[PDB]
Amino acid sequence: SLGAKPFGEKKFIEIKGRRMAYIDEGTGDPILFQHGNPTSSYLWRNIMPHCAGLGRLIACDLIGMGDSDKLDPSGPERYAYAEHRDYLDALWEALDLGDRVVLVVHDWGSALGFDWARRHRERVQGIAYMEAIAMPIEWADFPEQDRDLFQAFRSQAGEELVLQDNVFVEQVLPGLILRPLSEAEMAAYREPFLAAGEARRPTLSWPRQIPIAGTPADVVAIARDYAGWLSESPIPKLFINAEPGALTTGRMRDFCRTWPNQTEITVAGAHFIQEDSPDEIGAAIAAFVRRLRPA
Ligand SMILES: [Br-]
Ligand SMILES: [Br-]
Ligand SMILES: [Mg+2]
Ligand SMILES: [Mg+2]
Ligand SMILES: [Mg+2]
Repeated sequence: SLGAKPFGEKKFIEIKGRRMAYIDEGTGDPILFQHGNPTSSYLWRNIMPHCAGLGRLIACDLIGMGDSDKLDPSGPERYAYAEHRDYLDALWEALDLGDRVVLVVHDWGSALGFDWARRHRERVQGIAYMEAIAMPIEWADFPEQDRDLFQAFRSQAGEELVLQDNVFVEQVLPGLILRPLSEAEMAAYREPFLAAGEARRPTLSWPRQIPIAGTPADVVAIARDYAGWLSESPIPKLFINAEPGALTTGRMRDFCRTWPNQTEITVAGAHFIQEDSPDEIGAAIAAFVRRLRPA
């Protein structure tokens, strides 16, 4: 169902001097849900229930996001993709996941998840993805409605737009959910970013990492690697498509449809589809896991 309550209480693990937060409920092989920008584990609160009894349900909060500690010093060079990966690789190692992990990913959680899978292919039982960064793109592939705003985040205007005005949280987030959110839901997303300044840096560093028109070259190279790999991987996949969707449309959606051993469903939503169609998403993920783990 819909609802504002979180799925569980956060547990914490020390990673490289910082405390990282995550939800971890149940037992069994892991079903790992990874949020992206400007969200946290809260994104999956109404989807995880569908997998009750199917595995150890885990949702990690990326460094500087959700209830995971903020990095200090922080500034323009902080919270880039490689730094997020360094922290997340360590947390996932610390979680003792074993070799039958089902990844459920979104946005930057998909770039991080796809990259981890390419590097630990034998430990990945299945991948469910939605509104993902499945390959490097061009501006022509970016949703028309926010193209100018995202070019702005990537310019020097970003510090004012995000560190001062918190536009990713206050405007982009609700602007890409079809239904109006309650105050409690909005409060959950605003919480890690209530403070003006560096506390909001993760939500500005992220759009500056999207692999568009070849920049930043480093993330473009990483996405090219996992795109090439996924397009050829026999690992079972669940493509949770969205209408109208946002990122995974046009060229990128056509490319994802060429991926092998994949099942697809379409749900109503723009980018943060978990807020619009949680039960349809959860049900398909549960059906996918039951197929992968015949009881
Ligand atoms: Br972003
Ligand atoms: Br570059
Ligand atoms: Mg500490
Ligand atoms: Mg906090
Ligand atoms: Mg398009």
